[PDB]
Amino acid sequence: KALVEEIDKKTYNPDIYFTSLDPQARRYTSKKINKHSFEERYTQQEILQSDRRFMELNTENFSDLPNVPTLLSDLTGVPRDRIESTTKPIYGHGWVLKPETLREIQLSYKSTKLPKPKRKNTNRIVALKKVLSSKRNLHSFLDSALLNLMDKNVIYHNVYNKRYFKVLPLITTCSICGGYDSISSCVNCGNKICSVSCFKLHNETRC
Amino acid sequence: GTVALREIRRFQKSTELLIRKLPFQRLVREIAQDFKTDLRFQSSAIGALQESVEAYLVSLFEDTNLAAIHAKRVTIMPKEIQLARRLRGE
Amino acid sequence: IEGEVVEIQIDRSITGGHKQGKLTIKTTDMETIYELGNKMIDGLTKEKVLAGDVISIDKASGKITKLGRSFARSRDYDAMGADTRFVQCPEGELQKRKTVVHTVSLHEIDVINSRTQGFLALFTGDTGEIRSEVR
Amino acid sequence: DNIQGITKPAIRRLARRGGVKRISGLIY
Amino acid sequence: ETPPIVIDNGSYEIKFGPSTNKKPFRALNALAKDKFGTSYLSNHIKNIKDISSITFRRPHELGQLTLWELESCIWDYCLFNPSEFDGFDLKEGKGHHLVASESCMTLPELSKHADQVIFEEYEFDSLFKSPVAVFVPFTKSYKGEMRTISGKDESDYHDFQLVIDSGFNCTWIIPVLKGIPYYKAVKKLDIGGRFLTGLLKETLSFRHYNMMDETILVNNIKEQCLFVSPVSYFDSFKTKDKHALEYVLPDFQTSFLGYVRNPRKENVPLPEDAQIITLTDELFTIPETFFHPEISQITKPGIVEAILESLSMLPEIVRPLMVGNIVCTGGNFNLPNFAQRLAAELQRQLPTDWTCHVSVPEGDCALFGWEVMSQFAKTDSYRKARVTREEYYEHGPDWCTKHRFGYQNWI
Ligand SMILES: Nc1ncnc2c1ncn2[C@@H]1O[C@H](COP(=O)(O)OP(=O)(O)O)[C@@H](O)[C@H]1O
Ligand code: BEF
Ligand SMILES: [Mg+2]
Ligand SMILES: [Zn+2]
Ligand SMILES: [Zn+2]
Repeated sequence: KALVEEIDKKTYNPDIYFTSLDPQARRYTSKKINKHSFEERYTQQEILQSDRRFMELNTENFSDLPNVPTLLSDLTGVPRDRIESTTKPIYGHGWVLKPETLREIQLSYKSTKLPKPKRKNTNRIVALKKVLSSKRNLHSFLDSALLNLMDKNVIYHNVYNKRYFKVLPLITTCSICGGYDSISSCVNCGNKICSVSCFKLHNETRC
Repeated sequence: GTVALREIRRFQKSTELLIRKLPFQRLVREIAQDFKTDLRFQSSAIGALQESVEAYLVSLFEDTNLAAIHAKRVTIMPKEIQLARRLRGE
Repeated sequence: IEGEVVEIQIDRSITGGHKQGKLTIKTTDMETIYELGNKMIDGLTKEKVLAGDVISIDKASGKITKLGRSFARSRDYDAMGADTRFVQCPEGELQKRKTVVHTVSLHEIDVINSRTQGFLALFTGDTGEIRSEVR
Repeated sequence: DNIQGITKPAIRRLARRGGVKRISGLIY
Repeated sequence: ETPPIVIDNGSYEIKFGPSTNKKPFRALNALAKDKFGTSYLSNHIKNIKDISSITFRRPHELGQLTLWELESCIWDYCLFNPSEFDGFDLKEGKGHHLVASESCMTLPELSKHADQVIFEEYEFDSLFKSPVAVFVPFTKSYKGEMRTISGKDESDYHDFQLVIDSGFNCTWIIPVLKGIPYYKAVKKLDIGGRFLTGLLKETLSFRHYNMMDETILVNNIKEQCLFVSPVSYFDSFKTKDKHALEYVLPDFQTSFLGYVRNPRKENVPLPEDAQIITLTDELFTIPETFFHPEISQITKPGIVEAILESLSMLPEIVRPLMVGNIVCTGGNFNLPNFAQRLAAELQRQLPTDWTCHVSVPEGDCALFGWEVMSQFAKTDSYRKARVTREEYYEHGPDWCTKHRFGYQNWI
């Protein structure tokens, strides 16, 4: 530093250096200015948002977009009320039981056929008929007591990780393109941007 | 994909003048009768007026929106509108 | 990296982060936010720099070159009593790739590699019969 | 007596033209 | 009928065939109906003339299958159409046994449903269902092609094993010891074929015109034009400018399926009217999501973390054994450079003392697993491990799904 500098003894924080063009002349924290598991770095809201984006990537059609609350409730047992309230997202729908396909499949295998009857009338036969006209939802499987709670425990927590959520470092590249050098965070949206064209494309809709 | 449509047909987003032609025409004839009864409105030159009025309005909403974000609030109260009227000069 | 800097924010030492510092850079077409990584803040605090001017910083070298004072508004820098090397105005983007060419005589290389600080001998003239192995 | 001809959705899309989706109850 | 019928039921496509054959019979497992209502069976989807706007439904969901109606009808279709599937012919299959492959994380109630539907309607005589994992150890029974790649360098069934499957639905990693797989160190990765296709849709939408209704094009593009980053994300990005592929829209008036071209090769100089989508970055960025899920901003750990933790659950004495013999299974593994990339990654993560080797079956692993199961049917240990009709009748459907093939029993 240049030797001999004048100070006024007020403030004078050697580790705090704030300089601007003085359009507001206000610190971002003057008076609280406002108004390694990944479950820790990303809060519950953030991990739930990642989860619902994951489930919305699961679907391959329009019809399963309203099926996302049902699928997520089947996954983690959350009522659809909070799914519709806090997630903040971005006859073919009701399973494959359409009778039209049921009678159309006859022309599929009509080239050769030789069916014969070999069946009885028992409780097992009744259950087979019930399964044939299945029309059941995963919600019905989970709400009912047809599956043991220990089975739920060993099907839900036999997959998740709990202590090590990351072993490789993150690249942290821009969202739009993959400019790997001179990456930087945006002024407002707080998402990494690399190129001028990337910033122009991001500032309109994503930011 | 579900984004590229919103990229290739959203390269041109314009928005248009909206105030309905027939209700506006009825209104202007109504306020023109008392000024001069049996005033025959020419069906031309009314689109230019109906663009100028909307232009002045959207100027008023942009000014009141600037005033609103100046008040850290998104809704519009009468106060913003009246002060926009006064500070513009009428 | 070149452009007009508009604001530096610097924090203290905290358990979550050793130093929470951010830099804002304005070009002729772009404004962007950079985050400092606990060392270069010593770079900008070694000499008293301040915002509202065009500076050049190298990613790998880490040197900060203050070229003077930006243009922004003419009045804000029209009463500084000359100085700032006839101010400046931002030209292009934030970061680019350029080529630096350095011209050096061979004798300068032998003097540089002869001693710990031979560039001083380039002016004092006390090289003193540099050995042949160096040559 | 046709000043009320300008409908409320007309005002709502007029506000939508100028930005900000916040609309009061007497801005119309 | 000594040789059974082997059915590898896949969520995307099922592989049905007699034990005699060396290659499976491939039949789709889905249902796509045109918007005008003329539905088409799974095998007949490929013969349709329009793929722009279809309504889809696949009986097998992420976990397993619930409604057996469509699966039963499709099983009869592949079991009662000798004309469409040549060579195969059957009347009832009374004396015919069954060899099936179903996941180890099946629902016990759904397992009971499957057992009852396979036995008490079609009138089988003997069954054996087990995950595709346990049969791969039987690769030592029969000679075959098996490319073993070293990570470090630049009875008959094998007791020591650790196998990964990656199909359309999801990914499963299993440790197998003493021929009895471990059911606690098993780890499931949700990234399957569905999720890769979804990522493909999103990234093309980030680059080129949308096709989200048209998912068959997404599946074809994923199977055709992708390749895994051979070394790293950044160095593969350095090849984005020099290396690029170009796909052409399939014009229903002209061609039901499109094609991919390389500008270097002049073997296809024919110009075309339709629009051409250039893929220069998404060829290699897409496969990277297994090692970097956070590219798509998910909280998912990753493949390497999953295998490391699964090894961590295993006992320390058996931990080094599994990595010394790893077999790659699944239709996702056919992507080029994937096996070498994952081998390099996990060998880098694993310490110096133990060297891990990955065995790749040449080509797709689906037919490899099918021929492995056919060999298992050939293998005589199946005779000692089989069950009969009287065992099913003397007990209830619950005993067969809770005692022999039950998963909590082997825990
Ligand atoms: N050569 C290939 N390149 C890329 N992807 C492939 C290739 N072959 C198959 N696939 C993908 O693998 C998936 C097949 O998975 P599959 O084995 O049917 O799973 P499951 O047995 O659970 O149904 C398909 O979605 C397909 O996109
Ligand atoms: F049923 Be698979 F191969 F996932
Ligand atoms: Mg399968
Ligand atoms: Zn970008
Ligand atoms: Zn932004």
